[PDB]
Formats: sequence, C-alpha cells, structure tokens
Amino acid sequence: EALGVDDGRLLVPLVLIPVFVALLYGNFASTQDNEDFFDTYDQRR
Amino acid sequence: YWIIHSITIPALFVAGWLFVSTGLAYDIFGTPRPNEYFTQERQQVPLVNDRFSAKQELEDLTKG
Amino acid sequence: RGWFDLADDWLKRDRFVFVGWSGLLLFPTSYLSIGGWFTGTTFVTSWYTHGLASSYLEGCNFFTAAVSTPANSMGHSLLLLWGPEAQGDFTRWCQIGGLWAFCALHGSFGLIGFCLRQFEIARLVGIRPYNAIAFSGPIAIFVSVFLMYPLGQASWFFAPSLGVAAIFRFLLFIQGFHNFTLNPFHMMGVAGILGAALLCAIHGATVQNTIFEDGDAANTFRAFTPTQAEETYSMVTANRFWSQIFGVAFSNKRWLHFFMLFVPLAGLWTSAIGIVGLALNLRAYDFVSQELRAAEDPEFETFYTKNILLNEGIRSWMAAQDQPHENFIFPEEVLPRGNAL
Amino acid sequence: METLVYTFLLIGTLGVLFFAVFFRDPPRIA
Amino acid sequence: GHANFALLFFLGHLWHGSRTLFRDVFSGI
Amino acid sequence: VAQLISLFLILTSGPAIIVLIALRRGNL
Amino acid sequence: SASLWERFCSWITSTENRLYIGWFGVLMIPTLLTATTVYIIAFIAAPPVDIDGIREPVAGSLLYGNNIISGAVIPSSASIGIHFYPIWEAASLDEWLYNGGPYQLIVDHFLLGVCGWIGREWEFSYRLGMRPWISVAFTAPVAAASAVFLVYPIGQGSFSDGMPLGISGTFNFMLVFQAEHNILMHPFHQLGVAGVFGGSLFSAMHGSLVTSSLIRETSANYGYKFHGYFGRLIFQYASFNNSRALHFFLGLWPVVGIWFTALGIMTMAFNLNGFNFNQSVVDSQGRVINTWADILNRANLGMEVMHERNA
Amino acid sequence: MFTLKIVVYTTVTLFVSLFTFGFLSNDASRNPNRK
Amino acid sequence: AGRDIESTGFAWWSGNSRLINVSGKLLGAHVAHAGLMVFWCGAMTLFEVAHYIPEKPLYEQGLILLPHLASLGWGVGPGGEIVDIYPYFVVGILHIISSAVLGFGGVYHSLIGPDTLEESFPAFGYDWRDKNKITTILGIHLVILGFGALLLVVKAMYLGGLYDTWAPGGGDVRIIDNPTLNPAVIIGYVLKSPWGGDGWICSVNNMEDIVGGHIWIGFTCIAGGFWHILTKPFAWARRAYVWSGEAYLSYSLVAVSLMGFIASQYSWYNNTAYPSEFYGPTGPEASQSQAFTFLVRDQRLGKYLMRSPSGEIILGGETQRFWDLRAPWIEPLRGPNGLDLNKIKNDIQPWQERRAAEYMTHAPLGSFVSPRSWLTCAHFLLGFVFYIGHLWHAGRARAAAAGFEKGINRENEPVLSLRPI
Amino acid sequence: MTPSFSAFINSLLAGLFIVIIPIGTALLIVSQSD
Amino acid sequence: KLPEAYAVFKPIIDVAPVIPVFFLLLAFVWQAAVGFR
Amino acid sequence: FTFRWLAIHGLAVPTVFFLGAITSMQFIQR
Ligand code: CLA
Ligand code: CLA
Ligand code: CLA
Ligand SMILES: CC1=CCCC(C)(C)[C@H]1/C=C/C(C)=C/C=C/C(C)=C/C=C/C=C(C)/C=C/C=C(C)/C=C/C1=C(C)CCCC1(C)C
Ligand SMILES: CC1=CCCC(C)(C)[C@H]1/C=C/C(C)=C/C=C/C(C)=C/C=C/C=C(C)/C=C/C=C(C)/C=C/C1=C(C)CCCC1(C)C
Ligand SMILES: CC1=CCCC(C)(C)[C@H]1/C=C/C(C)=C/C=C/C(C)=C/C=C/C=C(C)/C=C/C=C(C)/C=C/C1=C(C)CCCC1(C)C
Ligand SMILES: [Cl-]
Ligand SMILES: [Cl-]
Ligand SMILES: [Fe+2]
Ligand SMILES: [Mn+2]
Ligand SMILES: [Mn+2]
Repeated sequence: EALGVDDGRLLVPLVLIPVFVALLYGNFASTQDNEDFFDTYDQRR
Repeated sequence: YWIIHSITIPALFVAGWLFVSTGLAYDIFGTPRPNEYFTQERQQVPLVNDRFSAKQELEDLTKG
Repeated sequence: RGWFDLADDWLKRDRFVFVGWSGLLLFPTSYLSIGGWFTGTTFVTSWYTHGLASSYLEGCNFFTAAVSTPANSMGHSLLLLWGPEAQGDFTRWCQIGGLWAFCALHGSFGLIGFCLRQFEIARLVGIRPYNAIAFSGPIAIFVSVFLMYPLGQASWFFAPSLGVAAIFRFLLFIQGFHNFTLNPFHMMGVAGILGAALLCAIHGATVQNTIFEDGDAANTFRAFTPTQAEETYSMVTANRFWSQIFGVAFSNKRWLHFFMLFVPLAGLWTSAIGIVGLALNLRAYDFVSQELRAAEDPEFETFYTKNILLNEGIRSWMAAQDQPHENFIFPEEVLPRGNAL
Repeated sequence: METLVYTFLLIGTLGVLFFAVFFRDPPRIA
Repeated sequence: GHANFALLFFLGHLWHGSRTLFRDVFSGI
Repeated sequence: VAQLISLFLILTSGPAIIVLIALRRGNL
Repeated sequence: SASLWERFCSWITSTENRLYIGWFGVLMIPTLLTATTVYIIAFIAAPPVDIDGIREPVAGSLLYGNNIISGAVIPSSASIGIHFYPIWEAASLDEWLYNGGPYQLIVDHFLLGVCGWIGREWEFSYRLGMRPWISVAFTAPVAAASAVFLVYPIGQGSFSDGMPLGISGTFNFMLVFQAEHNILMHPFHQLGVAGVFGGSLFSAMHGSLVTSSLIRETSANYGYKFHGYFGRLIFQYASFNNSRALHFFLGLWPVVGIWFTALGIMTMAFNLNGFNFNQSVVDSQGRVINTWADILNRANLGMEVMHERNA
Repeated sequence: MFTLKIVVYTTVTLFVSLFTFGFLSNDASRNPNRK
Repeated sequence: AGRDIESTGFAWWSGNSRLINVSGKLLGAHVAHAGLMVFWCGAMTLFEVAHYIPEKPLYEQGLILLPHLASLGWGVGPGGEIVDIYPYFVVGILHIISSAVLGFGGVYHSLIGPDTLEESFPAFGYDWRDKNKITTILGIHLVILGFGALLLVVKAMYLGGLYDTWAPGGGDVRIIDNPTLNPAVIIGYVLKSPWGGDGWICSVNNMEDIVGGHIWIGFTCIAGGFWHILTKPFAWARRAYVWSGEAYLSYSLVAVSLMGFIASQYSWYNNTAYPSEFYGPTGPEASQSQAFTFLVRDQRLGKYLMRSPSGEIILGGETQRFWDLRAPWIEPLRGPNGLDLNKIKNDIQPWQERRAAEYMTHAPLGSFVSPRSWLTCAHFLLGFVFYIGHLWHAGRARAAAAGFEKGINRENEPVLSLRPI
Repeated sequence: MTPSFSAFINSLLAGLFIVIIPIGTALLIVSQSD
Repeated sequence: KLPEAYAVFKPIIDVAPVIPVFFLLLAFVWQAAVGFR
Repeated sequence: FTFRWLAIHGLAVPTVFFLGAITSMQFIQR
C-alpha cells in the first residue's frame, strides 16, 4: 500500500531514478561556492 | 438647512411609517391584507380573465 | 442669442451632473422607471396576475420581491393608466400589472436617453463615440429579452419580472420550455461574456505586473501621475511573457482594447439573436437524429437525452403554479419521475 | 459519416492554432 | 429573419450615425 | 437590554482609548 | 556550462525557446499532453460508460452516436466512487473503459497541468524580471475547475458527480446542481455572476474609453507602434484617474468573483447550500402564499424527481 | 497491467525528480538582475 | 517616523508590511494575535456552555468546541452522553483569562516596547538573514510543539484517557494503555493513498494509533528542534530557499493551507478523532445508517444488500458509493466476506439500532447543517485562501530578493537585451 | 367618440401640460436667466 | 447552561465571541483617526 | 433650488418615505 507499491520491482524505478538524477545534480553542486552568503538568495552560480 | 432637516426628515419618516401602520398602503395599492387573500366564496387564486372587463372583474373579486 | 442657442448653452454648462439635450429624455424616464420598480417591490402585489406575493408589504425580502409582469389576460397591451384596462384607476392599474409596463417602457426610453447622453458627451469632449455602441449591447439585451420575447409570446406575462428570484425563475422557465443552453447563439453569448471577464482579469493583471519602476515606494499606485505622456507599463515585456507562456500575445495596445470592447458586445448581440429566435418558439430544442436513435434504442442514452428529460420535468412540475391562468391540473400519475421512467 | 466531418473540423481548428502559434508574424520594434 | 435583420440594422443605424456625426475625429483625437 | 448595554459598553471601550490618546496627544 | 546538469538547467530555464518550458513546464507539458491526447481519443472512440453503476451505460463518443454538442467524456462509474482507478487497477482495458477510467485520467493529469501552468506563469514572470501576480489571477479558473472536477466529487463521494467533459454534460451538471443545491440562491454564485457581468462591463468600458481617446497617428491600429468623458457621463467623483489603480481594479473584480463562486461550489460540495425562502409568506388562516422562490423550488423539484432514476 | 504500472512509475519518478532537482539548482539566481 | 508611506513606502492598507524590519513591534503583533485567538477560544467556549441544552446532543446545537473538549474525555460518560459542563467552563475561563495576559504582552511589545530587539536584547534579535538564529528560533518552537504533542499523549495515557468510539457497546472514556509505537504502521499511514478506500492519514480508526503517532510526532519534533538549534542549514538548503521574513511567511502559509485541507477532510470523513456522538454522523455514515435501518425494518416484520466491486457484501442502493465506511455500530455485524445477513439477524444490539436511527434522522449529505459541514467548509475555504496567500507572498518574496518587486527598470529592461523569438 | 378616444385625447393634453409645457418652461426660464 | 452563579453574566458571554471582529474595526478606526497616514 | 438641490431632494424625500414605510413593515404582526 505504501506509495501504491504492491510489487517490489516498483521500488527499483522509485529509487534508482532519483539517485541517478541526484548524481547529475551532485556535479552541479560540487562546482559551486558552498560558502555562506548573508543575503536573501545566492547570486553565485 | 440642518435645523430644517432636523424637523423635515423625522416628520417624513413618521409619515412613511404611518402610511403602512394606518393601512393606507393596502387601500392605495390594492395589496391584500393577510386576512383577505381568500374569501369564503372564492377559496382559489383570483386571476383576471378578460382585459376589457378587468376593472369590473377586480371590483367583483375585491368586493368581499 | 436665439432661445435654442441659450437653452443649448444652459444644458451644456459644466455642472456636477451633465444634463444636455439628452437629459430631457433620460432623467425623467430613468427616474420614473427606478421609482416605479421601488414602488412595485415595496407595495404592489402580484396576487391577481401571478397568484404570488411580491412586495415588502406582503413579507418578501430583497431576493423574493419583484415587479411582476401583467396578467396573461392583458395580451401585448400598453397598459396605459388611462387605457381601457385600468380606465384611470390607479389601484386596478397596479393590480393588473400595469406598473411592470410603466417600468419597462420608461426604462427602454431611459436606455435610449442614456445612449443619446453618451453620444452627446462624446461630441463635446471631441472623442470617437465607441461608447453608446458598447451600450448597444445592453440595449439589445433589454430589447430582446424584456420587449421582443413577450411580444413574440402570448402576452407580457411571459416576460421577465423585475426581481432577483423572478429572474432566476425566468432562467429556469426558459431552460425548461426552450432548452436555451442548447441554443448556439446562447453559447456564443456565454463565450463572449466569459471571454470578456477573462480579458478584464488578464489585462488588469498583465498591466499591474508589467509596470515600470517609476517610484521608490513599495506601493506603486503613487508612481502614476495623471498627465503621463510615457507609458506606465512595459508592453514589450508583457508581449514576450504571453508570447512564450501562451504562444501568442498582443503587440498593439489599440487592437487589444478594441478586442476587449468587441468580445462582450459580440456575445451580447449573439445572445440577443438567440432570444429573438426564442420569441417565436423557433428554438434549437432537440436533435432529430438523437431523438430517433433513442426512440428505436432504449439502451441509447446521452447527456442530451437526460437534459431533455430534465426540461420535461421542469415544464410539468412548474406549469401549474407558473401559469395559473391556464388552470393546469396534472395528476401525480402523469407527472414525470425518474422511477416512473 | 458526420463523425468524419466533426473530426475533420476539430483537427482543422487544432492545425489553425498550431500555425497561428508557430507561424505568426514576428513582432519587431518600429 | 426580419426581426433579427431589424435588430442588426438598429446596430447598423447606431454605427453609421456615429460615423457620419463624429467623422472629423474618426482617425483619432 | 442587558446584551445591548454590554455591547454598547464594549463598543465604547475601543474608541475611548483612541479619544483619550488624542486628548493627551500621545503616539496615536 | 561547467556541468551537464548545469547545461540541462540552462536549457529547461531558457528564455530563448519559442515557448518557455521551465521547471513547472517539466511537470506541466507531459501531464497536459497526456490529458489532451486521452481526451481526444475518448471524445472520438470511447465506449459507453456506466456512470450510474446500475448496468445502463451512457454514450458520449462521436462513434457511438454523439455530435460535438452532445459528445462528452462520461464521468467515472458510481461503483468506483472516488477510488483511485488507473489502468493497472482494472481487470481489463474493456472494464476500465466501461467504468469511466479515462475521465479520472484526464481530470488528474489536467489538474496537475493547470497547477504547473500557474507555476510556469510565475516562473517566466521571474525569468523576465516582471511582477509575479499573474498566476494569482489565474488561480481563480483553476480553483473553479478543481471545484467542479475534484472538490465536488470528494464532498459527494463519487467522481460520477463531477462535471462531464462536454457541452451537454456541462449543462446536465448545471441543471442537477441547481436542482440539488439551489445554486442560484447561493450568495457566492451571485457574487460570481456579479464578477463575470462586471468583468464584461468593465472590459467593454475600458476598451471603449481607450479606443474613443486614441491619439491621431494615422486602420487606426497602425497609429500604435510596438477620464473627462467618464467623469461627465456619471458624476465627477466616480472616475479612475490613476491608470494603475484602474487596471488593478480590472484585474481584481472578476478574479474575486470567480474565487467566490469557486468557494461556493466547494461549500455546496459539503452540503452548504443556498438560501431557502420557500413558504416565507402565509395568510391569517395559515395557507402558504407562494413567491417567486416557490416557483424556483417547483422547478428544482421537477428537475430532482428525474435525477434519482431509482427509489 | 504491471508493465504499464512500472512504465508509468518510471516516467512519473523521472519527471518529479527532474522538477525537484531543477528547483534545487539555485533557481533564484536565474533572474535578469543577478550579477 | 516609520509609520507612514513617506518613510516606509507602504500605504495604510499594507501597513503591517512596515513591521518586517522591526522585531519588537512584530513580536508584539504576534503576541496580540495569539491573545486574540485565546480570547476567541475562551469566549466561544463560554458561549457554547451558556447555550448548551442538556437533552439535545452536542451536534444538534451548533457547537464545535464542546465536541473537541468531549473527545479529550472531559465531562463525557459512556455512550457519548455529557455528564457535566463544568470542565468546559473551566477551559473557557482559563483561556479567556490567559488572553488578558497575552493581550497585555502584545500591547506592551507593540506600543511602548523597543521597535528593534537586537540593540537591547541580542538573544532575541534577528535579521531574517542570519540562518543560524532563525533555525534556533525554529528549533525552540519545534520543541514547544513536540512538548504539546507529548502533553496530549500524557492526557491520553495518564490523565483520564480519551473518548473511544470503538469501545464495546458504544464509546467510553478509556486509558490508552498500549499505543502503537511500531514505525511500520505510522509510516504506512503517512504513505497511504489519499483516494477512496485508503484515505491516507484521515483513515486512522483507533485511538492507539492516534496516541502512538502523537508520541512519534512529539519525540520527532523535539529531536528536530534540538537539531535545528545545534545545526546550520546545509549547502543544498542555503542555495534553494529565499532567506527573508516574507519567504518564511509564505512557507508557513502553504503549510497551514495543506493543514487546513487535511483538517477539513478529517472533520468530513474521520469518526474516530471526531466522534459521531459529538460531531454527528458523517455523510457516508448517515447514508449507511439509513440503509441499515431500512434493512433492519425489512428483517423484522435479500433486498438492501449487493456485492462490492471486489466481491464483498455491502448495503445496496444509492449508498453503494459509501461502502468504505467503518462505524462502531456496524463493525460487529461485518465479517471477513462483508456484512453477514445471519449476524445482522441474530447478533444485532438495540444500541446499534438506536445509533443508526438517530444518525439517519440527522444527515449532512441529506437523507440541519451538520457541525462537520461547518468545520469542513470553513477550513477548506481557509486552506484555499491561504494557498492564495502563499502564492502571493512567495512570488513577492522572490521578486523582492531579486529587486524587481516595485516594477521594471526603464534604464535596463531585461526583455530588451533578449533577442526576439 | 368612445371613452377610449376621450382617454387618448386627455392623455395627449396631460403630456403637454404636465410634461412638455412645464419642463421646457424651466429650460427657457433658466436658460434666459443665466 | 452556565453554572447557576455565573448565569447572571450571560449577556456578557453572549457578546464576547464577536469581540475580535470589533478589534479589526478598531484598527481601521485608528487608521481613520491617524488620517490613513 | 438648484439642479443638484432638486435632484438630491427628488432622490431623498421618496427615499426617507420608503425607509419609514419599510421600517413600519418590519413591525407588522406576521
Ligand atoms: C490583529 C491584527 C493586527 C495587529 C496585532 C497589529 C499590530 C500593529 N500594527 Mg497593524 N494593522 C492591522 C492589524 C493589526 N495590526 C490592520 C487590519 C490594518 C489596516 C487598517 C493595520 C494597519 C497598520 C498600519 C498602517 C501600521 C500598523 C502598525 C502596527 C503596530 C503599532 C500600531 C500602533 O502604532 O498603534 C497605535 C494605536 C493606538 C495608540 C490605539 C490603539 C491602542 C490599543 C492597541 C488598543 C487595544 C485595545 C485592547 C483591548 C487593550 C488591552 C489592554 C490590556 C492591558 C488587556 C503594531 C505592531 C504601525 C507600525 O508599527 O508600523 C511600523 C503602522 O504604521 N498597522
Ligand atoms: C515546522 C517544522 C520544521 C521546519 C520549518 C524545518 C525546516 C527545515 N529543516 Mg528541519 N526538521 C524538522 C522540522 C522542521 N524543519 C523535524 C521535526 C525534523 C526531524 C525529522 C527535522 C530534520 C531535519 C534534517 C535532518 C534536516 C532538516 C533541514 C531543514 C531545512 C530544509 C528542509 C527541506 O528542504 O525540506 C526537504 C523536504 C523533503 C525532502 C520532503 C521529505 C518528505 C518526507 C519523505 C515525508 C513525506 C510525507 C508525505 C509523503 C508528503 C508530504 C505530504 C504533506 C501533506 C504532509 C529547513 C530549514 C535540512 C537542513 O538543511 O538543515 C540542516 C536537514 O538536513 N530538518
Ligand atoms: C498568517 C498569515 C498572513 C500574514 C502574517 C500576512 C502578512 C502580510 N500580508 Mg498577506 N495574505 C495572507 C496571509 C497573511 N499575510 C493570505 C491568506 C492572503 C490571501 C487572501 C494574503 C494576501 C495578501 C495580499 C494580497 C497582500 C498581503 C500583504 C501583507 C502584508 C501587510 C498586511 C496588512 O497590512 O494587512 C492590512 C489589513 C487589511 C487591509 C484588512 C483586510 C480585511 C479583509 C479584506 C476582510 C476579510 C473578511 C474579514 C476577515 C471578515 C470580518 C468582517 C468585518 C469586515 C466586519 C503583511 C506582510 C500586502 C503587502 O504589503 O504585501 C507584502 C498585500 O498586498 N497579503
Ligand atoms: C443595507 C444595504 C445593504 C447592501 C448595500 C445597500 C444596498 C446600499 C444597502 C441598502 C440600503 C437600502 C434599503 C436602500 C433603499 C433605499 C430606497 C427604498 C429607496 C426608495 C426610493 C423610492 C423611490 C425613488 C420612489 C419614487 C416613486 C415614484 C417615482 C412614483 C412613481 C409613480 C408610479 C408608481 C407610477 C404612476 C406615476 C408615478 C406617480 C410617477
Ligand atoms: C468579554 C470580556 C471579558 C470580561 C471583561 C471585559 C473587559 C468586560 C470583556 C473584554 C472586552 C474587550 C476586549 C473589549 C474590546 C473591545 C473593542 C476592541 C471594541 C472596538 C470597537 C470599535 C468599533 C466597534 C469600530 C467601529 C467602526 C466602524 C463600524 C467603522 C469603521 C470605518 C472606519 C471609521 C474607517 C473606514 C472604514 C470603516 C471600516 C468603514
Ligand atoms: C471570572 C469570570 C467568571 C465567569 C464570567 C466571566 C466574567 C466571563 C469570567 C471573566 C473572565 C475575565 C475577567 C477574562 C478577562 C478577559 C479580558 C480583559 C481579555 C482581554 C484580552 C485583550 C486582548 C486580547 C487585546 C489585545 C490587543 C490587541 C489585539 C490590539 C491590537 C492593535 C494593535 C497592537 C495596534 C493597532 C491595531 C490593533 C489591532 C487595534
Ligand atoms: Cl440527469
Ligand atoms: Cl434511499
Ligand atoms: Fe488598458
Ligand atoms: Mn450527488
Ligand atoms: Mn438528483
């Protein structure tokens, strides 16, 4: 019932796809200045 | 002026009140009172049937 | 100068309320129509015309009070106070519904006077008279609904009565007896009205959200001065926004405002054409192919057939009290029902 | 057969919308 | 037909009367 | 009558503060 | 730029694509396209749907005998209720089609798409550096659509009570709603009617005043390159001298009206119906004197006695 | 029915993840006034 | 001056926007509004006690706070009957008296108190951009909320327990001895489907699950509060959010909008945290009770039954759409297959019939405005308008961060730099 | 001459002496005076 | 009904729930007195 | 006796009369 997952195989897409895309985001996040900014939003990008 | 209004406006309001409380509105506009919607002979809804005898028909209906 | 010249000069004076030549027709007719509506909704009953109570004196509220249409015995009579129906008697004139005719006629002449007022004032300010052409929409609505429809019907009785609940009754009565939702001209009218509301909202939001930063205050209503030669909002930014959000956008402010004018006017005129068609019972009530399919196939049902059944139920269950002059008496057995089907 | 006419009219309207969106007169500053 | 024609021609009367009476300011103010 | 009197006193208590502040010319 | 994900972000959020995608467009486009194609396919070929749940299907497709006006996507079966009914939760594709599953598919994907459209309007407003409250204006039709498609079935307990995706189905929804709830006497539908009528009036007025006072620079529309009249028509005080305030009012009035009518639909979904002035006038003897509200109630009763179609 | 469900779950998860991580990629900096 | 459009740029109708950058007056405004809320609670409780007719049930008198107090177990005996209204009076008096203290605090911190706090009380001041301080305040108030949840738990398990409709032979005030602390049940409730037949968190149908979930919520809130006090937002969180008062306001607005929708659905559907002896039956409950009463009057002196889409035996008719209802007066008559006809024939109790009849009489959906209807409509409307407020305040927070909330810069309009499409 | 014809001619006069004649009097009177 | 001792103060209890609305109105009154500055 | 004066009293003397009439209607027995 949780997330409508009645077959374990459904969890493979649910976890692998968010991880893989996070992996693409990890590279954006690592190429950034992650020092604190003291402002409303971070203009460094 | 204000003084004038202080007399005219309340007098006019009282006149408007008395136009209803004394029953003159029913007589002037033909509006039936709550006790004269249905007569003893006519227990149905009164409706005009002819346009050229409407005055006489209403006189007959509202006579009682 | 000549009397006319002096009267024209006096009527054209810059007072708090412009009078003008058109005022001589507008002010008395409109004042009498409004006062007659108030008098009817306050004192005059509908007991001898519709078998109903429609006055504050009888106990009605704002929603249920109305100036009801004349009795179905009157026909399309002008119902003059001195006319043969009333013969000068004010009480009988009010009882037969003559106040409705008073309000309708003096209000039609008031609408004519207001249109002439728009024309006159436009000729004095020196602008194109695109008002009194927009107002032709409401004029056509009033003429088709309150004048042409009862004239095409049996009498003034089937015109809308001047009241809130009376207008709602008129809506349901027309739906039941004409299937006016199925009328394509009414569909065009609905499209025009909804599109005009859409245009008003979207244009207001677009202008408010594309203003130039012409002030240092967070509240930006002060940054607009009355005599502003420059534009107060960015047309280019608004165009780019809608070009890339909706796929198409206005680039000409003139065209945009003419379109915002044109949509409600066209909708109202199409709805007026539909109501004129209804006036002679020339209605798009039914689709012949669908009726034939449903007749030869009891298992064939669409929402149109359900609407037909709903209209039949409306007519059958409202005929007895909505048309008391006909003396309709329907037994419970012949009254349509869902279980009866 | 009227279903063919209805479908033809609907797709023609959709195609008109498509051509109005993607083949409009390109706005320019004058 | 003729009732709808009469209504549309009332609209036409309004438009063409506005055109002929306000001609000077037609291109604009 | 009691409801009306209590309502009147409560409705007076609000603007009374503002009136007293204006009379004393405080930060209104 | 420096990252594949950065390049992808700089293309999803680019202001150079003919039509902005944006992040909301990442959810909006698939859902809207899915709902669009499913709606088209259902409107042409869908099988009839047993909307009442008593094994008498109702046809709404062009191929089963409907026209453009009478065609609709029939709401889901009353046996389904408001149960989630995707394709994979049905035993067969035939039974899915028979119980009105495509209606649920279209409704859900369309609601997701209109939420994405609100967000995408905000997103492109932020990308262009303009003010973001066009989406606040667009919330009102979205609220109305969600009330007639989702909130009312939730309150009533079945998607069969939702508005059918058609013209005659819409008319049937309006008539049944008026019968059951008396929406005409509901003050919020009155506010919505005032909103739409005022929107039409104000759009016509604003267009007339702008077109009337066009400065001679010339069709007159080529004169454009990419208050006194109004204050004399009515008394002088009633006039919008500030153009920004006038346009704010133009945006505000119909949006507030549609918000109120959507709220009214939501309240009547939980049986907070309209005003009831029935039998409000009686004579001395106690007999009920009918009003126009009584005639309206008679019409509502006439509609209601043929909706049950059962006990 | 399972294969359609797994395809739909894959597609929805992909699009939702793209949305979520796109709005996490410093979306506020993507404005014309940013330096 | 700071109290006019000349010095602030905000008009009178946006005047509280002048409170964004002054902390003391903002704190006073919040404390004054809290005092208003507590005053309304106490005054409405006193109003409801003052209009309470003993013979009528709670739901027939238009009362909404007395059912809330009765669900907690105060002044209610077996079967949902109300014994005394004195604890309700005490609750109203306590709220309406604490309202005076809160109102005095709000007035003090608003009018005579310092406009800014950091120059005089550095432990309370903030800048709306110091992420550590804002997270510290968030953590402190999180600890407060967790302690409130644990206070509800203590009331449930120690101080008199809570009313349970699922007690045998009608509801009763019961001590929740063993709440459900198993994380699987709570996670399944949180991750359940929200559609028909599942209901997500609205479908919690026993008091043990409620108490266990509130235990988990309280301890989780305490842990998260200590976390946010002792930590700083991470790099992914810092670059994703706008750090200003209006942005935090918009976040709170969308949160409370979702909460309002959830509460409206709770009042409409749930009959466990909202007992039907106090709030009246739900719409599905009323329809199923009418069908069950007709079935009983058919058995005394089959018609009235059909099969569900999954094959189970359910009540027939227009009610079929409400077969997912679970009510205490109908559970003993339901077996693994569905409702059992012989069990209804034999194992039926008079109190079940009385409950069914009294719920049939008063129907929200229609067989009298149910208090469930008022609560659901009010909080659904509030959720919608607060979603609108969240959208407005979030858009304006984004625009103000970037610097274009006052309009477009004529000197450098962005569109003019973009090439035409 | 039917009572209807009489009512019509009297209607014509009342319009002249109650609507047309008074309202113009004001316009000629007040226009000439200003 | 209220406890019997406090039953005399019912007319206050019957007006107290609506007090916050007046507070809103009171705010407007202050903005009126201040001249909507 | 100005146009504003006459128009105001035309819209005031019936208004007060009708307000008094409606106030009297409010105290009818019904
Ligand atoms: C519940 C809602 C609420 C709250 C808590 C506040 C609170 C505040 N507002 Mg806001 N405001 C509100 C609604 C609210 N307002 C609304 C609805 C409007 C629109 C009309 C405004 C418009 C507005 C403007 C335009 C401004 C404020 C300002 C202020 C602050 C100071 C006000 C001042 O100078 O008082 C002066 C008022 C008085 C001296 C008279 C009232 C005296 C007290 C408060 C009456 C309380 C009665 C109560 C029963 C007393 C209890 C006593 C206790 C011992 C029990 C304060 C923080 C101002 C500010 O600080 O900006 C920087 C400012 O400029 N507000
Ligand atoms: C009102 C309470 C509150 C608030 C405002 C915050 C606010 C914040 N927290 Mg804190 N936190 C809280 C309570 C709170 N927290 C509690 C109770 C815990 C204990 C579990 C934590 C533990 C915690 C950690 C460990 C971290 C934060 C972090 C953060 C920051 C970013 C959070 C974010 O992006 O969400 C992201 C949200 C999601 C990814 C969604 C997760 C949803 C889960 C799977 C449940 C799903 C429920 C349901 C299926 C969907 C919602 C439906 C809805 C209707 C309920 C932000 C400052 C982060 C940070 O930067 O601080 C250092 C961080 O690392 N928080
Ligand atoms: C906790 C919730 C919360 C908070 C703290 C704020 C705070 C703020 N908002 Mg936001 N807002 C919210 C919810 C919230 N809002 C919601 C839910 C909506 C959607 C309706 C909005 C819509 C909104 C807009 C559109 C605007 C703000 C603005 C503001 C600022 C000034 C507010 C002000 O001066 O009020 C002044 C108070 C009034 C003028 C009184 C309004 C009275 C309403 C219309 C009556 C409603 C019916 C009433 C409750 C019934 C009582 C009956 C009585 C009349 C007899 C301030 C930062 C303004 C701003 O400056 O932006 C930064 C702004 O433009 N907000
Ligand atoms: C509280 C409330 C809430 C919402 C906002 C709100 C709406 C503003 C407010 C309402 C307030 C209210 C209640 C406002 C209501 C105000 C009222 C009742 C005004 C009544 C005016 C009556 C007039 C003008 C009648 C004139 C008679 C005439 C011309 C006679 C005509 C004659 C007839 C009959 C025909 C024969 C000829 C003659 C002799 C010519
Ligand atoms: C219950 C309780 C417990 C026991 C003790 C206790 C003390 C006796 C009591 C507490 C009582 C308390 C806390 C009492 C506090 C009571 C209060 C705050 C009363 C405020 C009243 C203000 C009003 C009615 C303003 C009306 C203005 C209007 C209508 C017009 C405004 C207009 C203006 C000018 C500006 C233009 C806009 C509009 C809106 C048109
Ligand atoms: C004991 C007893 C037995 C039974 C009977 C009993 C009498 C009921 C009971 C009594 C109980 C008692 C005695 C209860 C005591 C009740 C009292 C006196 C409650 C007063 C609370 C004051 C509040 C909420 C004011 C907050 C100020 C605000 C919101 C101002 C805001 C403003 C700001 C800041 C600035 C301007 C804007 C505005 C909005 C105007
Ligand atoms: Cl139907
Ligand atoms: Cl039934
Ligand atoms: Fe404009
Ligand atoms: Mn229903
Ligand atoms: Mn029905």
